Amino acid sequence: EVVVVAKFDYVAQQEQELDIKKNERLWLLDDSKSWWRVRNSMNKTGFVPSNYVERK
Repeated sequence: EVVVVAKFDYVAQQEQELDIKKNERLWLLDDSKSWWRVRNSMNKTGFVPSNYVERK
């Protein structure tokens, strides 16, 4: 499993996106396009932009 941390807040605009807060711990499901699929601490999933998260 790969953990990434949110660099910035992101507000979901589409049902398949995920709301994230800066410094939130996330798990990376798919990094093969510019929408990255992530999972949060409560096992909700969705897409966030690649530039919003990084491996610490």
